[PDB]
Amino acid sequence: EKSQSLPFMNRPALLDGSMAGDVGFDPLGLSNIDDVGIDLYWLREAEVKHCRVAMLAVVGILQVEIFGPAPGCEMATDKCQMDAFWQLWGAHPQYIAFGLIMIMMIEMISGIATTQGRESGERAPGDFGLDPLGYGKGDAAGFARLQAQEIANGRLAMFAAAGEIVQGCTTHQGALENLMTALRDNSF
Amino acid sequence: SSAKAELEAIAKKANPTLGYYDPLSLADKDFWGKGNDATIAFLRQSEIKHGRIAMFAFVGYIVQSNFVFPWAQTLAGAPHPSADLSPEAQWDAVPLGAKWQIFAVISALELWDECGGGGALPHYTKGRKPGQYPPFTLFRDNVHFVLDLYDPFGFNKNMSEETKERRLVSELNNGRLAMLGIFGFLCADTIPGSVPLLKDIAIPYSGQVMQPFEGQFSYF
Amino acid sequence: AAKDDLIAIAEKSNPVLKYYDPLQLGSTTIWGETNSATIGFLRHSEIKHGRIAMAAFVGYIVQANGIHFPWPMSFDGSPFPADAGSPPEQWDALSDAAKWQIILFIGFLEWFSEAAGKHYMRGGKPGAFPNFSDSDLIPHPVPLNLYDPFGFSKGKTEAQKADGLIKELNNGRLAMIGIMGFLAEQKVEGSVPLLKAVVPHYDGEVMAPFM
Amino acid sequence: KVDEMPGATAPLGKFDPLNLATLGSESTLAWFRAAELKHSRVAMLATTGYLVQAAGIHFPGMLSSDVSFESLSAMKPLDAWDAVPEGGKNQIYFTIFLAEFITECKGTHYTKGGPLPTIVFPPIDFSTVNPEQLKTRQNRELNNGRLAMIAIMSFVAAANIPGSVPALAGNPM
Amino acid sequence: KVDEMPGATAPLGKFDPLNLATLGSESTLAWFRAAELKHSRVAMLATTGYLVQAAGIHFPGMLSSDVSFESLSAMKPLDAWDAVPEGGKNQIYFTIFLAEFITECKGTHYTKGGPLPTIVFPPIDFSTVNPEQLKTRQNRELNNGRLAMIAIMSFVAAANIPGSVPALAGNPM
Ligand code: CLA
Ligand code: CLA
Ligand SMILES: CC(=O)O[C@H]1CC(C)(C)C(=C=C/C(C)=C/C=C/C(C)=C/C=C/C=C(C)/C=C/C=C(\C)C(=O)C[C@@]23O[C@]2(C)C[C@@H](O)CC3(C)C)[C@](C)(O)C1
Ligand SMILES: CC1=C(C#C/C(C)=C/C=C/C(C)=C/C=C/C=C(C)/C=C/C=C(C)/C=C/[C@@]23O[C@]2(C)C[C@@H](O)CC3(C)C)C(C)(C)C[C@H](O)C1
Ligand SMILES: CCCCCCCCCCCCO[C@@H]1O[C@H](CO)[C@@H](O[C@H]2O[C@H](CO)[C@@H](O)[C@H](O)[C@H]2O)[C@H](O)[C@H]1O
Repeated sequence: EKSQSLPFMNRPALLDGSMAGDVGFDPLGLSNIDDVGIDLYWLREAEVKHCRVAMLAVVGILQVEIFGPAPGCEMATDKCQMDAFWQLWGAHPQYIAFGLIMIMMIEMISGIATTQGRESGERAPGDFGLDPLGYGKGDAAGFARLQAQEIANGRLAMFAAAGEIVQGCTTHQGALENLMTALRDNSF
Repeated sequence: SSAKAELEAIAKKANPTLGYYDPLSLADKDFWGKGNDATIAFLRQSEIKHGRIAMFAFVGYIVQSNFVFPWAQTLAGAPHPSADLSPEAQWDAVPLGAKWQIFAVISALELWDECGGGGALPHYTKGRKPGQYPPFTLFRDNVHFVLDLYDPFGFNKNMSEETKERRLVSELNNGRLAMLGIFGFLCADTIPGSVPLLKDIAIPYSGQVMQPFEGQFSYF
Repeated sequence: AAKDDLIAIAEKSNPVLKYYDPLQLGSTTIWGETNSATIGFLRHSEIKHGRIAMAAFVGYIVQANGIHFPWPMSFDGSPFPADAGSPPEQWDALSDAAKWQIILFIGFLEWFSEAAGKHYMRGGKPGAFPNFSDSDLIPHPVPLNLYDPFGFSKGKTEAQKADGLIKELNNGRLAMIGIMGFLAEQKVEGSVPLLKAVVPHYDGEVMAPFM
Repeated sequence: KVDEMPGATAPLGKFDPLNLATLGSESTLAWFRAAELKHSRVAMLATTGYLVQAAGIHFPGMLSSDVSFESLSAMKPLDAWDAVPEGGKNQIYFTIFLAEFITECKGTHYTKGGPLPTIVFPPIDFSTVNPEQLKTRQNRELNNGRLAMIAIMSFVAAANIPGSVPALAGNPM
Repeated sequence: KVDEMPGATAPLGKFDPLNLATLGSESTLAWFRAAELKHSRVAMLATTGYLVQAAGIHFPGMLSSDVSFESLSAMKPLDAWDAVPEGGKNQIYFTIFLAEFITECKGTHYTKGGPLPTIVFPPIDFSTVNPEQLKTRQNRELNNGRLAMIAIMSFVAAANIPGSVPALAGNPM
């Protein structure tokens, strides 16, 4: 009857309790929309993709700052987020637009699958069937934990990824550089 | 009030004229929240302990004023304490490590009353009379022979329960004399002119008569 | 029942002072094991603490007199450092290959006591060392065991066994105090007032193996 | 109640001409009762603390670091109050400030029928003392305080107005 | 029942004049309970952590790479806070930050009737001891903290306002 996360208000009607991470947090009623080609199925497919991109982006920033670039790249610089990106583009832009076309082929097909996956309810939101390791032929209670840990880490990574981009473009220093700077100023 | 009536009976047998002297009646209740029985037999054992030390300090005071030992105190040098001089300051002339062995001996020897001697005789509230003593007979049949405290060769075996009570009260009233006996010696030897007929004072004072260590071990 | 047993054995070491536990550590469950498994830990500890101090007492005397082994230990030729002439400094001045292998030796001996037999937290009795020949987790059989290799104690009856452990407990308790008492004289002058001067001072932090 | 009250002795009995015990409630009379109980104990210690401090009893040694017990050789006992230093005067009040708390923080406050103010240091166990002979003592405690409340006012008036008290003005104070 | 519990000792009993234990629900009183339990343990470590090193106890060696334990020879113990470096002052908080979690993440919180904050790193089992003797210890634990909460406020007020505390102002700090 009442939202677990907003206990002063009613729980939204379509937030059944079945998806991982569902604590009934939707105060504005966005799960209710069924117009302009988007709904709870499209919003969940959006969220899981935002999760995944942001989880990779945090490790990708921390990788080439702690350990530097991959072998075959040079002229390392202050921040690894923007300063290296325009630098590599100017250095050798072939591998970076190789990927942009390869992502483009993957996205056009995953977008067809999302529209085909809602018309016939046999594609789980987020599910591309990628389980080469077999986590999921195991315990259903243990696999339901893996579903919630993907969402919980992915939600936290969205703030961290959007964090490291914006304070990279603001301070023009590295992300671990910004953490040690903030440690110095609020030394307390 | 059985414990009260035991205190009243022995106070009549000590002085039937004056009877029951209670100018503070603190022998009918609790100090530590432990019992009227726990209070009286603690005070009975107390006054018993105060007079036993007192008598042992009157005899010890006279002999140290009188002839005292020759032949050496310690290993190196061996100056014996003074012969005529005040016993109260003969205590201060005792060396350092001599004293610490005395107090360590007094700590463990007196402790044997408290446990009752490995049990077999309870603590001073019940069972034992106040001032009794578990006769060493846990330590003596396991390691060696230390004889016994207050009965080295014991000829004190066979007495009537009526005849012990005359000697039970010889412990109190002599010690009640021996508590105020010492104070007359011990007020005389620090301040001039308070004692009636005792002008045999050693001519300076003693120096903090509540000090085990006046020399070389002082607190800050 | 692992509690009546601890009371009864401390009773047989002392008529008076039967079961002594002011901090009430004899009631814990350690990590989370059953109380009975734990009391075995507290016992097996106290024995093992009492066994080394008994061994370090006799060791401390032999280090001091000069009954050092008369040869050099290393292949290159430097002798045993009794030159420093004092038992903590004698353990200071060793090599980068002797101080290890003594700990590494004992580290096999400590370890072998868990495996190769019934563990003390699962019954058994504390301080009971299992024989090398009875277990299979060793490639080659050594000739003699660790405790009593010549087999004297098997002729002694059971009443001289439990009475023998209690004589080891109290002597183990006395020797822990003797080693500590030798430590305090080393680092604090006049820490105990019996030994006026037999120890050199040496502020050397002996609780550290590798300086 | 007015009757069966300690403090009513033989030569006057119930001494209340202006009817002050009737003036409030029962809780009012209990306040005046332990007032006079406390007024007594302060005046008994101040009257006795005036007679000595005037004959030269003189604690040996030093009161504080430089203001040692020369306060008795010359100054009157009404004086030697500013001679006591501030840190010495302070701990006196604060031991009193603590002692007024246990007095107030009992299980039942005395105007609600609870017990009178008892000793803070060393309580032991108290007036389990034969309540017939207890009533005789609380008459003895209050009457000595009644006399001491008058006497400490005599000692002040002699120190301010010379000749205000006949057989007491010829006394060096 | 406020009188029958750890913290209600002899000289005051139930000490609540302004009725704060009644002010909320039973969950409210359990919050204040373990507040005073935690306020005690911080103040007991800060009062003691002040006396010692005001006397020169002095860890041998180096605190950090160049800011070694010269913080005791001269600066007051209220100081040597900014002298401790930031990475040293950081680990302290984070060991605390971690210790505040197990305190909160127990099977039953304490305001729901669960156990009070237990030792975070060495968890010796403490379940076994005689609960009669246990009640005497939790009175000892809180009363020493009550005294230490006052004492650490004395130590701050002496370091800010000289002469704010009589027999304590003549102390080099
Ligand atoms: C540590 C000493 C000490 C302290 C701090 C107190 C404190 C207090 N007493 Mg007190 N008292 C003491 C000793 C002490 N007493 C002794 C030994 C007795 C005899 C049993 C009493 C009998 C007593 C009565 C009858 C009354 C108080 C009262 C009070 C309170 C207010 C009066 C005041 O300011 O006294 C503070 C100052 C005192 C100066 C003087 C006494 C200090 C003595 C001389 C210390 C030396 C005694 C020593 C401990 C004994 C030696 C043996 C030792 C090794 C154990 C206060 C809380 C009053 C009250 O209502 O509540 C307590 C009250 O009416 N006291
Ligand atoms: C002046 C203060 C003072 C007071 C009032 C006491 C009072 C007591 N001491 Mg004690 N003692 C003191 C100072 C004092 N001592 C000092 C300064 C020392 C030297 C450090 C000792 C050393 C000492 C020893 C070595 C022993 C005592 C014992 C006793 C007790 C005799 C009665 C008894 O056994 O009750 C029973 C005990 C109590 C009520 C307190 C302990 C309660 C235990 C923890 C649990 C209760 C179990 C059960 C209900 C009662 C005990 C049964 C018994 C078979 C174990 C009694 C409580 C004996 C004792 O307590 O026997 C067990 C004992 O063996 N004392
Ligand atoms: C020409 C040529 O090459 O020859 C040269 C070669 C070389 C190498 C130079 C030589 C040498 C020098 C050598 C070999 C030096 C060897 C030194 C050696 C062998 C030193 C042992 C220490 C043992 C210790 C400390 C044991 C402690 C034992 C301890 C602390 C215990 O209490 C064990 C205990 O276990 C019990 C009893 C029961 C258990 O419940 C509990 C534990 C585990 C705690 C020679 C001899 O010169 C010859
Ligand atoms: C046709 C079709 C479909 C479709 C479709 C459509 C319209 C697909 C189109 C998708 C589209 C248009 C996807 C854009 C992505 C842009 C990205 C990721 C930009 C990243 C940019 C990033 C991460 C940062 C960029 C920077 O600029 C920043 C912020 C700072 C600058 O200094 C420079 C840089 C570069 C650093 C459906 C919907 C599936 C339905 C049907 O089924 C089939
Ligand atoms: C520093 C600024 C100076 C301002 C100081 C002002 C003093 C504060 C006023 C003290 C009152 C607080 O004390 C608190 O009062 C509230 C409401 O009256 C009481 O409220 C509680 O008990 C009362 C009974 O009186 C119930 O009716 C009520 O249901 C319950 O919540 C609490 O039992 C009491 O703990």
